[PDB]
Amino acid sequence: AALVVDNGSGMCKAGFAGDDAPRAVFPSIVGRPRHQGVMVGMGQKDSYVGDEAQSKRGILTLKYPIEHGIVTNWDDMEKIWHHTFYNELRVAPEEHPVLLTEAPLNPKANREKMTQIMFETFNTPAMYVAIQAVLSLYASGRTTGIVMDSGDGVTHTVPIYEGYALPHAILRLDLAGRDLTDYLMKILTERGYSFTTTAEREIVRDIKEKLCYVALDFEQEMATAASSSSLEKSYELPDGQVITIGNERFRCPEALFQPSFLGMESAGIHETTFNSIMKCDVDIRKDLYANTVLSGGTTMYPGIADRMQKEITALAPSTMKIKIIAPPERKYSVWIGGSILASLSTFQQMWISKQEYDESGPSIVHRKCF
Amino acid sequence: AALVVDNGSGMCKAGFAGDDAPRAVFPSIVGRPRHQGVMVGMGQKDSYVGDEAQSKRGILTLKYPIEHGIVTNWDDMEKIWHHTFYNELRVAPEEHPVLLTEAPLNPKANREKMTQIMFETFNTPAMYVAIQAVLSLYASGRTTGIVMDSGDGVTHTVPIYEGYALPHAILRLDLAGRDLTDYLMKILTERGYSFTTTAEREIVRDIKEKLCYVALDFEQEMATAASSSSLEKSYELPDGQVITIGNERFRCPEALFQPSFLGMESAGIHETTFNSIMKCDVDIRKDLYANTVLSGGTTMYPGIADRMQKEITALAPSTMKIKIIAPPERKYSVWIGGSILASLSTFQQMWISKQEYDESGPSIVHRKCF
Amino acid sequence: AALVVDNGSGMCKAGFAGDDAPRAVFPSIVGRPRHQGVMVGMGQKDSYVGDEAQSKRGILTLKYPIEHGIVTNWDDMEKIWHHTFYNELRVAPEEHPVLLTEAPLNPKANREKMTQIMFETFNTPAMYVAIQAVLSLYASGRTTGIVMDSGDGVTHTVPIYEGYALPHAILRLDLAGRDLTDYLMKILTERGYSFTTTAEREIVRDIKEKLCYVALDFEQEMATAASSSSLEKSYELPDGQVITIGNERFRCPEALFQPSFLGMESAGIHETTFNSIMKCDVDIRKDLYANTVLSGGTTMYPGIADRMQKEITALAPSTMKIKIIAPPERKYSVWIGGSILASLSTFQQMWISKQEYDESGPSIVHRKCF
Ligand SMILES: Nc1ncnc2c1ncn2[C@@H]1O[C@H](COP(=O)(O)OP(=O)(O)O)[C@@H](O)[C@H]1O
Ligand SMILES: Nc1ncnc2c1ncn2[C@@H]1O[C@H](COP(=O)(O)OP(=O)(O)O)[C@@H](O)[C@H]1O
Ligand SMILES: Nc1ncnc2c1ncn2[C@@H]1O[C@H](COP(=O)(O)OP(=O)(O)O)[C@@H](O)[C@H]1O
Ligand SMILES: [Mg+2]
Ligand SMILES: [Mg+2]
Ligand SMILES: [Mg+2]
Repeated sequence: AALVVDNGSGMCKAGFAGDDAPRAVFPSIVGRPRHQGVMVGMGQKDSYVGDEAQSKRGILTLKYPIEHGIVTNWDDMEKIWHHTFYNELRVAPEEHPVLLTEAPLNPKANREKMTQIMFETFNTPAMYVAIQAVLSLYASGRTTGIVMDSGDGVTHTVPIYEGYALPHAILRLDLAGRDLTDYLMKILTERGYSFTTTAEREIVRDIKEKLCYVALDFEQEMATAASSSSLEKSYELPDGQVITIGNERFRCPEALFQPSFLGMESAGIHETTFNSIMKCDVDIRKDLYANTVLSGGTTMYPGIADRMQKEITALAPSTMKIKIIAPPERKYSVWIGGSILASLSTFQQMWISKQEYDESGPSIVHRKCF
Repeated sequence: AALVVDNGSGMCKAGFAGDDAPRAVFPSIVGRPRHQGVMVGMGQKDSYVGDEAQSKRGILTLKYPIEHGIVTNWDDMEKIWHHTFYNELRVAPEEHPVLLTEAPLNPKANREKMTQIMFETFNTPAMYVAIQAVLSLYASGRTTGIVMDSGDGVTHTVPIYEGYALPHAILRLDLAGRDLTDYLMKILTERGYSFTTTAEREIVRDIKEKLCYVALDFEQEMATAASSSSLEKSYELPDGQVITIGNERFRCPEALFQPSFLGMESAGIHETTFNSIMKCDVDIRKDLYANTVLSGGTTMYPGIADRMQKEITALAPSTMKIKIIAPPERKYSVWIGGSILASLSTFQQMWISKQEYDESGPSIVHRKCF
Repeated sequence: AALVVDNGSGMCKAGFAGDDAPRAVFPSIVGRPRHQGVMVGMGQKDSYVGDEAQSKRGILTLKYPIEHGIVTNWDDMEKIWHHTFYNELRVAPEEHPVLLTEAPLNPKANREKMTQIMFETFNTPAMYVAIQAVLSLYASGRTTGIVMDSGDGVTHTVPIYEGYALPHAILRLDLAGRDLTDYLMKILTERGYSFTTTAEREIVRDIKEKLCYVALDFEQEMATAASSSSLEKSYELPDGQVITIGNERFRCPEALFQPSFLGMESAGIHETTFNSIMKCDVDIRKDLYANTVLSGGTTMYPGIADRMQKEITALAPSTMKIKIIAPPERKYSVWIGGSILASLSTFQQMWISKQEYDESGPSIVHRKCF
């Protein structure tokens, strides 16, 4: 059975090919103590990975080895891979092919290191690297459509028509969930709440995943929030302190549609999707309008699908049918599509075998993987 | 076998590692005659140490070589150590490693002279200095919790989470049992009882340990004592005179929670414990609330745990469970925890050996001891 | 004539616009007696503000109404502002516009209450809030540069290019002079010096301002202080006691560059300044490197400019010219810049008039003040 590992910037999703849900979902963090241990004979490890780092984050410095879809710490990256195979899946990597995921327009040296590490450190028989947006189309059971995959590090759009991708129309933004979390930390200081440590960043991320939503009309929602307390929500901190947030619930997700909130000059996610469609041929734009698929955890905000449909309709011609496909399990669409692709009989010859890597080096990934 | 010596400001506890109770427990006093001996041929010593000084205190001037956890008379301190090893334990200090205890935030010269005396005067093969609050956590079988150790000279709080101590959150108060004894002497004059000599201070300390208690509500308790004689208690002096005390039973321990009674500007023990928790990271405050451990002889007043739980509950958020752990043997928690640590197999490489002291001087203690 | 009041966490600097130096500089403290008055017929006030509290601190409990650039006790704030206008400047605030200063990324309710108090308690005709780091650039006669303002409560960096600020690149640290005062307060216990009261904290602050300095190489300075007594200095306490400090002279300011000394996870001021520059556009980083401006009393340590240049040079590319601008009067740069700004003819139209506050409430400050 093949292994499907969807390694995003924030979360690592792993499982077996043919399954409908990942078997192991844990944060993609590496935590190291920042204090001095004083109790002798207790099981103090040098570093903590994944869930154990999240539970002990009070005395740890949490680090993300993947930043904006690019691995910045390969030594920490190997720890997460080691934790995935041996502690989460509890399998031997040398007996199963592994399917990896990567964002488009990534540096070439990034995927070459995955090729070298996966073959020389884990000694796997086969490995394939696939584009995350392409895999999301597999999970939706479609061959035509434009997929907006927005995770923790990268927001990218890849339009596919009749199984053919348009590389020139692929757009990538460095605006994602982690930037929204940092923006939420910045705007929470307006109410006197100070979150500065890496552990406190995880707390704010939990607040964002529970109380944030996308407003259908941002300006109208601002007036409603400034006239009454109907939109106010309360959140309990781990130490028992209760915080209350008002317009910050929809201001943080608004940075997706108005990147100028973060000082970025790039266009919003709605315009990026629209611009990607217009970069394609005119004869295929109609099918892309009605097959807009959302993927990634950053697309799980309530009301994001309705807001995208309203915004894209204002940009697209009035005669066009705008249909936003937002499956309830779109957070795992990349993994689910990877499981489908790995189980296909026509995919078994697309694997990069050990014999190919031995006679071609890490550069083989550029010839066999799109 | 290792030796564990807990040198408090007022009381000295000694024993062997692996034992559950100290073998030698005696006051940490040195007494010298203040009169002229007129009997020839009967054995007047120049000084008396420990119990002999306590029994002969009528004709002696009792001196404490340790004040506020800091040794102020090193010549007198050597007498107590010499009495401990040769008269109480009846062992050779050059054949056993010695584990000593010290309060946090002490002067660095205090533990350097402790190192020099152990290696040059007693020729101990090995030596180590441990924090008293850290040892108290060993006795309770915990790796997470905040320990409020209050003895005769020092009241300090050391929060520990998952075996890691937070040095920036360590708070120290110079208010302890000796200050309460002096305060009781001052307020006993309100009833006409005059205690001024050093010997009479020991009598008042015995009164404090037998009749004093902590009131759950000080204001209500004061009203009850002012309306009836139910709280009045009688104590017999060594000469046969009988004294009776009323509200002084709970006013003396009240100085722990209201240091302004002594003219001190610091906060009470409940606020010091709460402030130490609040100095820690938010993710670990919940565990410290439910694992508050009391240590030292000062926390032996009846009802002190209920008062501490009540005070911290009013300060902490209502959603946190306040649990004060006050074991019945907490007067020896520091020693018992020292006995456990000294017997650990993983502790045998933490000793400061004779060779290390010879090649580094007394300054080695700052590198190997926390 | 407009009034310029620079309400920092530790000091209050006030004066008239158009002047080159503040007319009144006094500590921002409010002291209240903690003992009982026994002499009748003496003019004992309920509270003391500023220099009077500093001179009578022996029998007072000193309280700072500002903590980390945020007013925590508004009732004590009106006492200081009343003392500033009527006792120090000896002017009626209802006849002069008042220019106030605030740190960036402050709670929005902080500057709303300042607007409300000025208009309703002091009835100022005009009122304005300016960012402290922006004002420091006015004093240096520059329109481009990054200002590292470090006072008693807040350390923040604000990059400005051609008169345009980059709000997304503004970084703020809660590490400042008061934290260094507490750190020196803690590490002075290593030599046996015990300071606990609020009055004793002012003594420790005076020691820091007179004997502390920034070492060019901290590790090399550690070796020098451990091999000789050339770095030792003597300071006489108010009661005549003489204290001597060695490596504590440069260890206390080192916490600015190594915040881990206080258990804080944030980066040093040298890295914070570099990070703010890196958050800016690439085309403006070269100008910011050569126009780094220091401001505030916490940047008055001898050798801090050389250390900052050395650290930033190690971080910046070798082809960039690092120039740290540290004018000898940088302790009053915020006020001097406010004096320049309030005297500009083009600034007279951005005052928040009384008619604007009346028709818009305290929320007007969020629209007219950056
Ligand atoms: N219910 C939710 N609401 C808002 N944001 C979410 C939600 N669930 C997850 N996220 C965000 O999605 C990001 C990661 O999503 P995902 O794409 O599933 O993983 P990765 O990006 O690591 O591949 C996280 O940073 C998180 O902030
Ligand atoms: N039962 C008791 N009630 C109140 N106080 C006590 C009691 N027992 C001891 N103490 C006080 O505790 C102080 C010393 O306690 P302990 O911590 O055991 O020794 P040390 O502080 O010398 O290490 C003594 O000064 C004594 O006044
Ligand atoms: N010469 C000096 N050396 C070191 N620190 C100083 C010096 N002068 C002032 N400070 C520190 O600067 C802090 C206040 O500086 P300043 O910015 O002028 O006032 P505020 O921060 O209140 O606006 C004080 O806490 C003091 O410790
Ligand atoms: Mg993803
Ligand atoms: Mg003790
Ligand atoms: Mg200032």
